[PDB]
Parts: sequence; C-alpha cells; structure tokens
Amino acid sequence: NDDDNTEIIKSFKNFILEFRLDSQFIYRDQLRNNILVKNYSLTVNMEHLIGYNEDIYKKLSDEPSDIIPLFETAITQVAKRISILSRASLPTFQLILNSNANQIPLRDLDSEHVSKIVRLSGIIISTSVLSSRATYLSIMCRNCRHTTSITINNFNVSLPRSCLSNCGPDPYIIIHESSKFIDQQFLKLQEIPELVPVGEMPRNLTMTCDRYLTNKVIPGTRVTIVGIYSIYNSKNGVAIRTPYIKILGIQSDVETSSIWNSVTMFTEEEEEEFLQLSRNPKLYEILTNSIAPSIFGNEDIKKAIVCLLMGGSKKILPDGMRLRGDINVLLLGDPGTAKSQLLKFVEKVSPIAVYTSGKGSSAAGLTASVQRDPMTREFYLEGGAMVLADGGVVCIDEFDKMRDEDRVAIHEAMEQQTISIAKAGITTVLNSRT
Amino acid sequence: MYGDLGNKLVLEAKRTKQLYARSNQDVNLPMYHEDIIRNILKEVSNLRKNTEYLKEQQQLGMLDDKVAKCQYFVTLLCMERNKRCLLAYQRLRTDILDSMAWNNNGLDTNNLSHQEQEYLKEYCDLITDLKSGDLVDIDLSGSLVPPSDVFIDVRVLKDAGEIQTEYGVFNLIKDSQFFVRQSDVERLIQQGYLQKI
Amino acid sequence: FAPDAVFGDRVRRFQEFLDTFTSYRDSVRSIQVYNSNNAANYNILPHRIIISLDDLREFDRSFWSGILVEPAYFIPPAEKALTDLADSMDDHPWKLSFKGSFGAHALSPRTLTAQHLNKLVSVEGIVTKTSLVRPKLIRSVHYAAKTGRFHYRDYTDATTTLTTRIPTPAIYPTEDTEGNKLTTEYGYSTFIDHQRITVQEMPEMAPAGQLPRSIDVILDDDLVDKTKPGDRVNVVGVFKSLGAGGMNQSNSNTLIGFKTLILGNTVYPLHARAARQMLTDFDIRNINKLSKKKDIFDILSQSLAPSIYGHDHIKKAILLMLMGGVEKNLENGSHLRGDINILMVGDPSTAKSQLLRFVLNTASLAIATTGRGSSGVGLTAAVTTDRETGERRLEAGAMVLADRGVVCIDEFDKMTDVDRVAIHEVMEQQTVTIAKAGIHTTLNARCSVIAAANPVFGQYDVNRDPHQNIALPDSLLSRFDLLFVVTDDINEIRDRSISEHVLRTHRYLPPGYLEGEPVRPKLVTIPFLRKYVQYAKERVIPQLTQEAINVIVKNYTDLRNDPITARTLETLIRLATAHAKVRLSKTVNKVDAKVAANLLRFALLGE
Amino acid sequence: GYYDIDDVLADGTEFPCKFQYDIPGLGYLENNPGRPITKNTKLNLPLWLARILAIVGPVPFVELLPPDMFSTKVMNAIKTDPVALDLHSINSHFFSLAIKWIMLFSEKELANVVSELLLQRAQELNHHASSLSITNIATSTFLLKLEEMEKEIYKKSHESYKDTKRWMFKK
Amino acid sequence: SLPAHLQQTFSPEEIQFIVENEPIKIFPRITTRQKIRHTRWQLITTDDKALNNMVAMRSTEVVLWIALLLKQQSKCSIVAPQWLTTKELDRKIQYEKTHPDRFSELPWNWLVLARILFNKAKDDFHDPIHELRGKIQDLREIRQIKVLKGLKYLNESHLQLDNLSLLEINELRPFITEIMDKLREIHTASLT
Ligand SMILES: Nc1ncnc2c1ncn2[C@@H]1O[C@H](COP(=O)(O)OP(=O)(O)NP(=O)(O)O)[C@@H](O)[C@H]1O
Ligand SMILES: Nc1ncnc2c1ncn2[C@@H]1O[C@H](COP(=O)(O)OP(=O)(O)NP(=O)(O)O)[C@@H](O)[C@H]1O
Ligand SMILES: [Mg+2]
Ligand SMILES: [Mg+2]
Ligand SMILES: [Zn+2]
Repeated sequence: NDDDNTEIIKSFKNFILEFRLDSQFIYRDQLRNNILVKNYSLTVNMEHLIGYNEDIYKKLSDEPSDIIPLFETAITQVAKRISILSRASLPTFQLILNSNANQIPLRDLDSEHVSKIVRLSGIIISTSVLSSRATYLSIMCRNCRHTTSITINNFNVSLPRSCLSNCGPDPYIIIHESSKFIDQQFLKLQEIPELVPVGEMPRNLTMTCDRYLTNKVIPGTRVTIVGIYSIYNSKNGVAIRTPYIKILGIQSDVETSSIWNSVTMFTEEEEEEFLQLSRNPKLYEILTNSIAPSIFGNEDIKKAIVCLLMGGSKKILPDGMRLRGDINVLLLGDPGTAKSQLLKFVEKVSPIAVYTSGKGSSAAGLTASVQRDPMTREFYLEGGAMVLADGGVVCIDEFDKMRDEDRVAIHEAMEQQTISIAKAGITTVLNSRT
Repeated sequence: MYGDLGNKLVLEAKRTKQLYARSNQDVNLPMYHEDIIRNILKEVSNLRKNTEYLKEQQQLGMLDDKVAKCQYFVTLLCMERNKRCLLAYQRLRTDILDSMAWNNNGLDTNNLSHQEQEYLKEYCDLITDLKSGDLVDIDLSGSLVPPSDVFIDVRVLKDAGEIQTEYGVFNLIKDSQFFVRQSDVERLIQQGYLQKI
Repeated sequence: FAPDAVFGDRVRRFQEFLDTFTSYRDSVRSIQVYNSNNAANYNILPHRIIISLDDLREFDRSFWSGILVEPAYFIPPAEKALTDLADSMDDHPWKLSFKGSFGAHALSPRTLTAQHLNKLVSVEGIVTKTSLVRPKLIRSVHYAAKTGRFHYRDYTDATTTLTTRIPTPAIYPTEDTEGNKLTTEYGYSTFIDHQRITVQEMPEMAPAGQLPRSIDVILDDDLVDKTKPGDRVNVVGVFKSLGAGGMNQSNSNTLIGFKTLILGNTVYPLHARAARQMLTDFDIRNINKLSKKKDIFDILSQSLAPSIYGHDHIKKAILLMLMGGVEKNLENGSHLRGDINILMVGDPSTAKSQLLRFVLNTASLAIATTGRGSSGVGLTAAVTTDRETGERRLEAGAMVLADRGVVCIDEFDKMTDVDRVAIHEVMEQQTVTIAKAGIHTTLNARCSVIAAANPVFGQYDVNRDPHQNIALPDSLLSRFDLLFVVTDDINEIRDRSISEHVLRTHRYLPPGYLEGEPVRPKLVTIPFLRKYVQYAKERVIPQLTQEAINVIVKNYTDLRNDPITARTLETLIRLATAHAKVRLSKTVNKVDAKVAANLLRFALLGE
Repeated sequence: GYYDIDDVLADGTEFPCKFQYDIPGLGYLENNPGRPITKNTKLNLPLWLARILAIVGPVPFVELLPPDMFSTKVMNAIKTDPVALDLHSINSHFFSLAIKWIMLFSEKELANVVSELLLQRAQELNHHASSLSITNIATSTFLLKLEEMEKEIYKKSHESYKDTKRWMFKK
Repeated sequence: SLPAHLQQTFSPEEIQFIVENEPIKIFPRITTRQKIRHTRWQLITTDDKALNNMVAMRSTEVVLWIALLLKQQSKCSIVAPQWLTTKELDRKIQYEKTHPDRFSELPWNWLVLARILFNKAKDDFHDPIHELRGKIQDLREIRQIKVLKGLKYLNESHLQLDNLSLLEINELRPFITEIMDKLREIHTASLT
C-alpha cells in the first residue's frame, strides 16, 4: 500500500516541480512566495492538474479523502527542497483547490455525492469559534509507558484499543506538549435565495475549514465553495448520518472585513482605477445616476443615498467622547413613490447591508438577542440586524408599522453606535456602526 | 505657531510626490498652493517686522546680550524653517516639471505659477539647446529603454493620413498595421498614434 | 534531546539570574520577614515573585525565549531555582509571575490561536462567569492504624501541571499493601484553591459585525478571587489543550475539537486607555496645590466633559456625584446612603447620553445600561447553573457589579415597569434581595445611579406639570438626589456659541495622523482628574460642623416654605459633604453648604 | 538632503524641552507674545528649533527631556520583537528621528538597539518585498507597521523584484 | 533628466543590453567568405572580421545581439555555452548543495543568457530544453536560499558576494545598499 502511496506522492512532487506555462513554473513560484510570507499552503487550479496528467486527477476525484493528504505530503517535500538547504522545520502544507467544474446547488447534493469533490455556492449565515484539531498526537501507554505517535489527516480517527507491546483495558493517553494542533472552524452555508424552490424554506449545510481557510469569510457574504461532500456520525432514525462539506477552497464574490478592521485588500489596477475615478469632475452626478437608475426623478433622495452610503468621518476625542460618523436617512411619504425600491437598491449596492421590514422586526431581532446554548444549558448573545449590518447599512422598510417598543430599541444603536445589553447575567456594550 | 504653515505645505509636497510616483505616465501635477504660500510669506514679513522692532529696541537696551539675542535667534530660526519648507515644495514641483520637460516637451498649465510656466519654457529651451548643439547626432531627448528590436509591428491607433519619412511614406489608416523600422516610427509611439511594443 | 539532562544547567542559570538582579532576592526576603513577623505578632503575603521579563532577556536571551516559547520545560527549573533561593534565606514551593514586552505573545481571546498552544501568552479582556472557588486535592496523607507509618499519595491532572503527567483518579487510599486499614489525615493533606474564569474579548476591539470571543483561564492558590466579573484584566499564563478531543472511541463524533485553557501565572487589573492609579508624592503635592485654588470646584467641573458646551450645573452635580458623601451607620445597624443619584430628563440632543458616556469613561467603576436593552433580572442578579459543579449560582447584574461605583442608564424612561420595580431597592437601600430557586440572599449594590430620560412627549411641555411631563412615578423620582430638567430652547446667541464650539470639537485631529486620514481658561487633564477623584475618595472623610448646619437649616426651611420633601435635607448634606471632599478638607464648612444649596436650588427652581 | 521632504517633515516633529532661563517676549511659544518664558517651563517644541536651543547658551537655553518614543518602555518593546512592533504607531519617522537623536547626544546603546531593530526588520521586509503575485493579507498587515523610511525602502525593493520577475517571464 | 527608478540601478532591459554585448558561438547558415575564382558588415562597436568571413556550419564567434538578429531569421544557430547543458548544470547544482556558504562559479550573465536563449533559440539546444529550464530553476531557487542566509549578516562595514550573478545583484541592489547605508548612518551618528 505504501509503495503505491509513494508513487502517488512522487507523481504530485513531479506536478509541482514540472508544471509550467509560458516559461514560468507557477507552482514552484507560488510555493516559494507563500513560504516567504509564512503561509504554509498551496492553491492548485484543477484545470492545471487535469492538463498535466489526467490520471492524477482521476485518482484524486475517485477518492479525494485518501489522495488529498498525499498531495499535501508532496507539497511539504517540495517546500523543503526549494526553501531549506539539503545537507548543510515546516508544518504539513494545506492544499487549497480552485475549480471551474459545474456547480451542484445545495439542495441537489445527496447520497451520490458522498466523498466526491463538490462545487457549490450560497450565503454564509454563521461562523463558529476556532476549535483545535490534532494533526499529530504524541501518545503513551498509561501503565508500561510505551511511547508512540499518531499522524492525523482530517478527512475521515481514534487512539489504539490496546497496547503495542498486561496494560489494562483502555490504555493510551495523549501527551499535549509534543502533540501538534491546527485551527478548525465551522461555517453554516444557506442556499442562494433566488435558487430556493417555490414555497420551500431555504436549506442550509454545516461545513468545516481549517489552517488558512479559517476566518476567511463572515456572516452575510455570498460565497462559492469547493469541498468534499462527506458524512459524520452524530450522537443522535437508523443507519442515518449527518452530511457536511469538508471545505477545500473558498472564493467569495468579493472579500470585505473578514478578519480585518484596519487592514485592506485592493489590487494596483483597481486602486488606480478608483484614483482616476475620484479625480473625475462629474463624479457626484455619475454616482447619483448610478443609484437606482430605473427609478425616475427623486434626485435629492438619490444624492442623500450616496451620502448615506459614503458616511462621514467617525472621531474619538481626548475627552473620551466619540462622534458619530455614519448617517441616517428617513424616507417618509405617499404610496408608490419608490421608497421600498430605493431601499432594495441600497441593500443591493452597499458592501455590507441588511433589509428588514418593520412589521417583520423585533427589538431583540434588530439589536441583539439573548439565547441559551442547549447542551451547555448556558446563556449567550446572538446578533440581530444591527450587528450584521455593522460597518454598513440597515434598510428598515415599512418602518411606521414597527411596534413602538421595538422601534425604541433602535435609539442607542442608531446614535451612540452601541447596544448596551444587560440580560440573564450578561452585561456588554456591543458595537453597531450602522 | 510660526512653523505650522510650512508643515501644511510640505505635507502637500509629500502627497503630490506620492501622486507622481505611483504611475508610469506623467500625472498632471496638482494646483500650486498660492494661498498657503501667501500665508507663509506674510508670516515671514511679520517675523521681519519683529526683527526690525527688536533691532530698534537694542538702542533702548533691555537685557539685550541674552534676551534680545534669544528673541532674535528664535525668530531667525522660524524664518529659516519657513524658507526650508517653501524651497522644499518649490524644488519638488521643479523636479516634476523637469521630468515632464524631458519626457514630452523637450522632444493642465493652469496648475503652475507664472514663474513656473516661464521656468518650464526656459528649461525646454535649454533641452533643445543641448540636442541642437554638439552631441546632436544623439537625440538626447529620446528614450532610455534599450533598443531590443530594429523591426517592429505597429498598429495604427489614430488616423493621420499620408506622411513622408526619410525614404518613403506611411499612410496612417485607422486600425491598419505596419511592420517597420522602430527608429522610423518612435516619434509616433511617443505621440500616441501607434500602439504595439 | 530529553529535558532532564538540561534541567540542572537551566536551574543554575536562573540562579545566576536571581543572584545578578538582586532585587528579586530582596523581594523574597521581604516577603519572608513580613510573613514571619505577622505569624509571631499575634495578613500573609504569597510565595510569588513577578520577574521583569526584560531582565531575563538582558541576562540570557536563550533562557528568556525558553520561558516564552517552551514554558513547560523552563518555568519548572526557574521555580526550583527560586525555591532554592528562598530556602537559602534564613528560616513550600515558590512560584513565578511575569511582566513586560511580550511582543507577538500579547494577544486577546480572538487572536489567540492554535499555533500558540503550550506557549506563554498575555491576553487582555474582560472577566465573566467566574466559577466558585473549590479546594483541589494535590496530596493526601493516611495513618496506617496498625503499621504506624503515615502513607501518602500525590495527585495530578492537566491543570495542576504545565506538562502532561499521568492522571491520578482522585481516589483516597483505604488499605495498606498488607491490607491494614488506613485513615485519612486532613490537616496534613494538602489542597490548593482552584478557580475557573472566562476572559472575554473587549467589545471595542472586535471587528465589524463579529461578537466577542472568549477563553477560559485557570487560577490557583493566591491568584484566586483576584478578579470579579466585569473586571477588565490582563492575564499571563500558559495556553494549553487538555482532554481526549473525541479520540476516545466511545465518542463517535469526528469533528469536535480539544478543550483549551490558559493556566494562569499572574492577573493584572486594568483601566489604561491600572484600575487603582498609583500616586507619586509629586501627584500628592500637585493635588493639594490645586485644592487651594479658590475656585477649584469650577475648574474641575469645567474640566469634566470639555467637549460639551454649557450644562455647567449638571457637570458640577456630576463631579459631586463622582465624589459622594460619607455613608452613615447607626444604632441597630440602621443605614443612611451616601451616593448622589442624578436624573437628566429633557429634550433630545441635549448631551444627556454624551454626559453619561463621559461619566462611563471617567469614574473608577462604571457600568453602562440602556432602558430597552436592560432586563430587571439582568439589572439585579440572575440565577444560573455553574457547569463546573452543577449547582444553582447567582450571576451579578449591573447594579451589583457597580457596587462602590456608579451605574449609567440611558433611555431610562423607556424601561418596562417590571424593570423599574427592581430599581427601587438599589435606590432606597443600596441592596437587592433574592428569594427564588431556593436561593434567599441579599446583595450589596452601593452605587450612584445617573440616568437619562425624555418626557412622555418628545420634548418638555412647559404648559404642563413635572409629574405630567415626566413618565416616572413620584415614588421613584423622590429617590433621586437631583432631578435636572434640560431643554433645547432656541436662542441665537446660545446657538451661535454652542455651534462654534461644536465645530471646533469636530475639527479635532489626533496626533500623528495625516490630514483627512481615518482613525485606527485653565483646565486639568482627565488622567489628573481621575487621580484627584481617587485621592479625595480614599483620603478624606469630611466631618459635619455647626457653621455648615446653620446654612443648611436656613436654606432647607427657605426652600420648603415658599416638590420639596424630607429627603431633600440629606441630599443637601450629601452635596455639601461632597463639596468638602472637593476642597480635600477634613470638615464641611459654610462655603460647602452655600454651594450645595445654590446647586439644589438650580435643580428645583431652574434658577 | 536640504530639500529631502521626509527630512523636512521629521524636523517638524516635537520633543519635550525644559527652559533654563527667564526670557521675556518668547511667550508666543506658549501662545501669548506678551509674556516671558520662565526657567523650568516644560514645553514641546519642534525639533528644528529644539535642536538649536539645546546647544546655544554656558548652560544652553533649553534642556531636552527624554522623549517617550525612546523611553525604556519602547526600547524594551524593540528588544523583544522587532518584526511584530508597530513603529509607525510609535512615530512615523522613528528611524530618522533616532539618527538625529543619536547624533545630537552620542549614545552607543540607542545606536546598537536601532541597528538591531533595522537589521531584524530588514529581513522580514525583504521577505514581503520578494514575494510576488501570480495583495496577500499577511503582507497587507505588515506594511501598516512600516515607517515612511521603511515604506520607501520597501517600495524600491519590491519594485526591483517585480520588474525583474516581469522581465524574466514576459517576452 | 533620469527617471526615478533608474537613478541608482539598472533596469532588467539594461542588464539584457549589457549581456547582449558578450560574444557567442554560432553555426552560420549563410556564406560571406568570398572565393577567389557586395556589402560587408563594417561595424564600429565590435570586430568586423568574423561576420565578413562566415561559411555555413563552420562555427564562429560573434557578438550576441548580432547572433540573435541572425537567429531571428533562419540564417544562424546559436551554440549554447558549455555551462548551459544538463550535466554541467547538474554539477553546479551539486556544488551549490555541497557548499552552503559559497555561490557556485556560474558566469555572471547566466540567468540573463538562459532567458535569452531559451526564448530566441529554443531549437538549438542538444539537451531537451524542458530539463535545462528545470535545472536553471533549481539553481535560482538554491541560490535564493543562500541570498536569504547572507542577508542575516549585513553590516555598517562591508559585505562579500563572490559568485553572485549580475541579475541577482541588480535585483538585490536597491535593498542591500539602502540597508547598509542606514546601518552606516546609525553607526556614524554615534561617533563623537
Ligand atoms: N419614480 C418611479 N420610477 C419607476 N418606477 C416607479 C416609480 N415610482 C414607483 N414605481 C413603481 O411602483 C412601485 C413602487 O413601489 P414601492 O417601492 O413600494 O413604493 P413605496 O414608496 O415604497 N410605496 P409604499 O411601500 O406603499 O409606501 C414599483 O413597482 C416601482 O417599479
Ligand atoms: N452642549 C453640547 N455641546 C456639544 N455637543 C452637544 C451638546 N448638546 C448636544 N450635543 C451633541 O448632540 C449629540 C446627541 O447627544 P446625546 O447625548 O445623544 O443627546 P441626548 O440628550 O441623549 N438626546 P436623546 O438620547 O434623543 O434624548 C451628540 O453628538 C452631542 O455632541
Ligand atoms: Mg414600498
Ligand atoms: Mg440620550
Ligand atoms: Zn502498555
């Protein structure tokens, strides 16, 4: 078996070391450039893997859960060969996959896709904390102190049942000092709204990412995913098991504020395009034309909507006082004056936004709500529309039909940019920059 | 305080430096800050009036060997600082104008001061004086990318009709393409009529 | 490479370090002689040293980076060497603590990451969900009744040790090897106090639209109870994993991770923008120097909220409320409160919320609340099950967390009345009483409430009476010391003044930022003002005096014999006592009573 | 350079000064031309002025107090972790100002520490300058913590690498 | 008058121009040597004789820009220098792996000439060109590791870089000189 695994590993080593287009060894260069900035991963385009040697892609797509670890191993060996002098240490490199295969919509994924590489898209509705998973367990026997170690690959693992040569019935314990761990995050992906069938409730999948794919995306972002559609045996029918996606690649339509507040991401070409756009003399008129272009007239409202999107400048003073930077606009008036259509456009164009209707809202449902975590039996705080809109806009349509004590709950978050909760023994002032 | 307007002006200098340094083309340099400069020059005139007042009052003699020495030294240093800020701003915009001269005019005018406009004229006159004198066999205003290819394909990007060259013609038909000696068309690549390589 | 072979060299290098930086030897001996004196004199300092980590770097960078990056192999030899130093002093294991310059190891519960496991880290955050304190068994001793020997047994778990020693099942011996019956000897057996706290990320730091992360800290022996919930803290300790992480095959779940902790080595309380500020003799002398300026009360109150125009009488009342009068205890334990309770009710955009936010940033201990966002239970205290043990336990609410501090309440009239029914005991008795879940207790809530509200109508209606303008019951309004009514009443001169002030306020630029770059007549500074308030709260308890009483009774009778009630009198006494604290004076005097009456006259009459 | 704009800006930063004499008329430094400056007045002055008043006097007219950017706190932060440190938040021109301060008061300790800082940050800076696209968040964060001095060195270095890569792979 | 990016270094194109002035061995596919039994090259930067006396497949040495100008047409084939072969590049790789401190004595123009000839003379190599590209890549990667190790020892005093290429030097120049300059400025500032 390990002879064949060695041949697979050598085949991938050759793919990294030999693949070349227009005089550039793109994977050698990418691996080196990643090593210098100390991200130990490689992004592979499966078009290139198919083009190199379609037998390799056949092995990978037949059984990715066995072949992806071997590819990662190959990447480690090349990483050492191109960044450490041979005969004068690095972790196991994550493999990230880019693909243009035909997507399966989230609702169509089923038993025929188990253990296959799958491509899909949706909106991330939740992101859990960074749990820790072992890559390498240092192990020893509780009685005779036989010491060994278990390398782990996270594609579906256990300790051994009895000692590897009396030691008692269940003999092994972990040694955490010499064991190694990685970040693991859970995301919940909900299917695209315009792809939901007629009269159906929108379906969602739990899915996991690890190493450098953690914290890459945040709730509300629309994403496309490459991953192994796979199963886990929950503690809860008969012979029934929970589906999930082991993520191998994430590609958001755009990246915004995922784990960054002062950091940014812009290319030189788009920065220069924005710079020469900023210098245009008719810029305000062009932006006003861009707002809701199929809505006639309402020019001062469109001008105000540009101002609301842009916002002012937030300020913090030696007093300690904070001055509100964002802008609030109310459209009050007659029926069919395109107010709701304008709110729809603003929710569509803003980089961060939420749309709610006042009669569909709640005080908690808007600012933030207390929840009880069921198996912990303990209270925690979950964000409402103001939290999800933080750093952007909340479009409160149908505002006059909001119940008054729901309406009053907006006051602090609307002026002080904060939500002062005091409930169930929780006391916090969450930020809401909306 | 007397240094502040100089700091505002050289922060302006730094921002226009970054504006010019971010791109391959000559970015059109921003407006000449006449208002901040006039505020500085008026501030310098006030500092001069203070030196005049003090050098008058050294006839009246108040503690002058130290106190008048100190007041004079401080106001003198304020004037040195304001001179440095003014000259830093003007030297940067001079440098950018010299660059633009060699790049184009030696082969947006509202943004210059009149001294800068006539300076740019005189500097172009100087560049032309060099390439018109001795060393004339080299077009000193030419490019500084080495000649990699003697024959090039060039696609006609804008129409200009029939023009002669040293031993022939080009009819610059829109979206026609030539295969031609680079030295016979370089002027038109610089002038933006021809596209490739 | 095996750790034991290098333990001796590491020990002698830390011994050479301690010998070199002899301030640590002096500290060890100071602790020892203090404890010896207090043991004999019939309260005890712990066997713990804070080493400046900079000193250890400048001594030996290799050992320093060993403490940072491999503490499980470098702290035990350092603590052994320290214990040997303490042993070398004339006539128990000594522990270490660390301060300074952690660099990349300075983190928060968000950016603490699996790459940091088993390293020494410093985390900044806010404490929540402190467990009960429990004794943790570490050694048990047993008298073998027939054999006569004292047998013993050590114990281990993943929290007791920096390295993963084999576990011990917490079972007490009962029989000798020969089968002789054992008896456990408490008092010779050894237990450490153990406490588990959740440090939460500071909400100001959490990125856009994400909620605060949190991590669990373990504290042992003298570190226990060094913090309560709501404390902003910096914790230093070893970030660790523990448990099986589902690798034990009884757990079918493939995806769950390992539990992780910080094993704490020191705990620093914070209010940097320290919870208690240190005062140099220079600070003492400056504080006294300023107190003799004839109009110091005006200087300090003008120095409050310098970005708020006007509202002079409110800022004066706020200053006296930060410096509340002395609490009285009388016969049969009868009690008179010393807090000053303020209600700002008035028109919108009259800086009521901004004044609350200034107070929140200026008091030593302030808890923010808002009317809709506050439950009555979330305000007093809430019953929860402590998952560490399974017992019903109280979680302190805002009024209890602000004890010996202040509470800020914005949008106060927007509260539901079953919330305001829970306000009454705090105002009237400085306490809250619980009678539910089989828990029957009373908790201290001794704090100045300052609150902001609007009238029942959107703006104050001068055609109608205060009880008709103001939503709250008279049974609640009478409990506030000062009821302020403010209005945004239009006037060109005042509008010009406030406008040009607000434009100066909005034209501010903090240091070092470029023009237009986004952010990441004598008056005292806010740090100075915070120090002055701490000084006056700690070091002066003004005594009432007859010359002040004469002014007080004259003014009280005059105010009453023209809304006034019996409670107005001790409010005047409190305001006078607090103004005596502003003067740093051991006595209340006629000046204090005059200012107190002037300010309460403003509040009542709109003078 | 006299016209070196980043030097003109660096000279505009301010340092804590303690005056050594009672001098009439200089109160405009204290925002009132009609009053004296007094001995042991502690005041922040721009370095283009503070540099001179600390040498002319005899006792010089000004003593320069130790600025916070070279305090023991900052030096210890430097000496633990040079690459993680946010020098830009300490002072945007910290290296130019350190060079001026070392020259103004010959100080071997600070010269060594600033040399160590520069070298250890130059390694990381070269790593981010050498890595090229085929911006990375790990690079995008590090460039915030660079001084204007280091940002200039980074742009020049990274442009050199990018130009070389361009020439090698594009015909 | 000189662009900002050319102030204190060479562009990669200028490095190519410098390397293009080297002589190179070619097989002519034209005959210019006239028999005893018409235009001559008449150059002024380089020697005119070899071009005036070419005979087809009698190998001869000419300046590289002329060799490329001929190889742009079918009229020439450029003989690879001896170092640019699989066995020789493998020997240099083994030297690089064997001696961590030294750079192997590849000629100063090696990367530039490899780029030029792989693009303009892809059909003239005896070895399969994909292997030569692979081994040139191995060499640049290993030498870059050595460069990174070297930069840990920058000084206020001096540095030694025995066999580093012209292109590798030119790539590093606006970094090494700047950092050593600022270390000098820090050091000299401390002197009394
Ligand atoms: N100026 C306009 N230009 C184009 N379509 C318009 C315009 N005004 C109204 N409409 C159309 O009429 C409808 C407007 O609905 P809507 O956006 O709900 O208006 P509204 O102001 O929100 N009225 P209401 O929700 O009853 O208060 C849409 O179908 C629009 O296409
Ligand atoms: N006197 C003042 N000086 C400066 N700013 C002021 C003043 N009065 C109000 N403001 C500004 O008004 C804004 C709103 O202040 P805020 O404290 O929220 O008012 P408020 O009294 O709480 N109104 P409300 O919550 O609707 O009852 C802030 O940005 C203040 O800076
Ligand atoms: Mg509508
Ligand atoms: Mg308010
Ligand atoms: Zn065993």
